[PDB]
Amino acid sequence: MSELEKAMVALIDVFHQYSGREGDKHKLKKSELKELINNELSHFLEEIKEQEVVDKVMETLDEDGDGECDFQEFMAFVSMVTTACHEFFEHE
Amino acid sequence: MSELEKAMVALIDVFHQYSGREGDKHKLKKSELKELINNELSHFLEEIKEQEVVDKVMETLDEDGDGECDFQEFMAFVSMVTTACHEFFEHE
Repeated sequence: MSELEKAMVALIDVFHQYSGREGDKHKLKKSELKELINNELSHFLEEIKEQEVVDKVMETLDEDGDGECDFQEFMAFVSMVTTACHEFFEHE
Repeated sequence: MSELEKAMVALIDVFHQYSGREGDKHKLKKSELKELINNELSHFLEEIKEQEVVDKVMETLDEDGDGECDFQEFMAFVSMVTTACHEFFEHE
């Protein structure tokens, strides 16, 4: 019930919004996952510095090597890109 | 600016709320991280089923083996516990 829970459920709210047309399976492809980064991580793109960290992400996604990326892989790639900005707390 | 961004910043808002007394370093200990699970993941605890997945988490945290857990390790342990409930979308 804390403010965080409100946002925890939101994450599902938005992850389902994109995959609500069928949701038949429970897997996401890198090609569609990237597009999600273009409209979901485009705002933080300004507050980043280790451009070389994001550079390896766009190469790690393109190098899915698995044919299908699950939600666990989305919560990780989302963290690296967010944590990529060392000391994000210093918002300025 | 999407509803998700609002929650992305919230995550930082709450992660900083606990570590605002000093924030001198940027590391979190497992002993204090666990306590965060007791007041941050206690709500979803009801919507879980793979009790054996959470069981290994409480053992993985206690087995930090690293002396200090960073924020990247918190976004991962938080995902497994959340994703532990296979098909969380089926909220009922």
